[PDB]
Amino acid sequence: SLIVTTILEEPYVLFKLYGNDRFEGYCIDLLRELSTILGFTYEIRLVEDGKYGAQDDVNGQWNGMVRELIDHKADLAVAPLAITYVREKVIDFSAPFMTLGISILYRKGTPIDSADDLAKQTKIEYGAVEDGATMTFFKKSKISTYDKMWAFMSSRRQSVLVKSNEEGIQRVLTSDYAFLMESTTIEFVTQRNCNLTQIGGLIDSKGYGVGTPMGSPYRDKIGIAILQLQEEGKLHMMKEKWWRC
Amino acid sequence: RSLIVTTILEEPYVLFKKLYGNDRFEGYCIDLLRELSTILGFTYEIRLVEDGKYGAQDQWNGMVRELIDHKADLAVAPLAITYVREKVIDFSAPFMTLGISILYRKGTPIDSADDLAKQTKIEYGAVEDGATMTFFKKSKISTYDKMWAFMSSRRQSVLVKSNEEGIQRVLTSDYAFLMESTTIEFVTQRNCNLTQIGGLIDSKGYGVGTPMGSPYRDKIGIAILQLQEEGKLHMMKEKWWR
Ligand SMILES: C=C(C)[C@H]1CN[C@H](C(=O)O)[C@H]1CC(=O)O
Ligand SMILES: C=C(C)[C@H]1CN[C@H](C(=O)O)[C@H]1CC(=O)O
Ligand code: NA
Ligand code: NA
Repeated sequence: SLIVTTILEEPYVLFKLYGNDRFEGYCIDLLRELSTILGFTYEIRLVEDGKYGAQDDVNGQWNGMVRELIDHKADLAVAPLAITYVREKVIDFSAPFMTLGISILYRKGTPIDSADDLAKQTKIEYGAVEDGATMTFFKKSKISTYDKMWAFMSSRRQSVLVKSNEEGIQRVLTSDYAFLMESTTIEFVTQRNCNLTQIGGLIDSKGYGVGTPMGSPYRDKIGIAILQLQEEGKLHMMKEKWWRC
Repeated sequence: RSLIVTTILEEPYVLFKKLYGNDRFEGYCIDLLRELSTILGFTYEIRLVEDGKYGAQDQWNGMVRELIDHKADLAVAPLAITYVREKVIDFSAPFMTLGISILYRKGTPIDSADDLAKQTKIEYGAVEDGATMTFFKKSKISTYDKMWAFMSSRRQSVLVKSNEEGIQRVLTSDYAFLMESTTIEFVTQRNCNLTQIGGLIDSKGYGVGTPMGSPYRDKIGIAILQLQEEGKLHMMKEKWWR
């Protein structure tokens, strides 16, 4: 039986009881499909510290699901966990089951048109989920524009970084603020808020993948089952199902 | 030890420079190989796959077979990451994302794959035994199953040996070519009378291939992720797609 770590994020994982019946969502459907294909059984556990996976700056310790895998406290991570260089250095990822990018969530009708338009001003504050792949992207970026956006963010950190996608969306809906956010979530959000839009194109390019501890014999099997799910159009069906202004 | 890298000629991924050894070659994949070489600290010799194939099971052939038998350490090419290939070799994280789509002439009523499947006047096909054809052959999706029904009975007349043969087919007859969206994009920039019909029919990536169990898999994956996040892969694509 596999211990599966995960986290609540709509519509990937949400509360529907006891055990695995507690949950539903894209990632739950995916987990089910993989289970069927590979013939394993599993117990789902929500990550204890409510984190995704970042390395702390003072000490070199990892948190979240990543840490969970690193420590072998979980066999798999199934969540909208971005596949990043930093993370890929300490755990293994399956082939991606979803492709996305960082982008801008904002109100419609403004002249803000791209990351650059944001970066060269201070009237409109902007931000990201604290210690998520996105913020980490801006923090590690050596691209002038994004480096400057990180200077701005890090200097105004206390009031422009947030603890969740929902908090950020609320920030956009209750103040002059632009939320650097993952595009799939954006797409989900703008279906439900008619005055929210994606500003500009995709700032980068990444995938969501299943996480395994480094050197896990399940990374490959899982990657293969995911590839299969993609080829037979299952993942697209799960997308339509969970995403359907 | 210098690594042996298997690849294959395909514009603009790998082409003969207009020389000896690695100097003979240029392209997006050669640039990529150079970046990987710098990041991971290795030297290499580039070799074109003898049988000139990517990799299909009849026994495997092409670059996949080269990897399986340890005749090469890496495959760097526009090699689609697929279920069937992944069961026998290891792919790095993808350096490019794409999908099967349709290359056809402009100005027709054809707007989708289903538009092709439901008629017979316009013929259509794909590279034989490549990832695209294999996609259709194995598909349970009604439209794609029908297109495959069409194609398998006409294997000799609608299937081609290369993207190039397919493009000339599109240009010289009433024919639609099922092809990879990145190559379609490369092509529609040089023949303004050609176009993509519809959107992407599936989703896949190209990855660097390594023999199953190779310790280079992870390091290469990490380098590709690094290249992606600093914008280098995108710059390489802009460079070669214009
Ligand atoms: C839901 C948030 C906290 C997570 C989900 N994916 C990103 C991650 O893998 O860290 C984070 C969002 C982001 O940073 O844009
Ligand atoms: C150049 C062609 C023969 C290759 C390239 N990628 C696909 C592959 O990985 O097999 C093939 C094309 C295709 O199948 O549409
Ligand atoms: Na890893
Ligand atoms: Na594999």
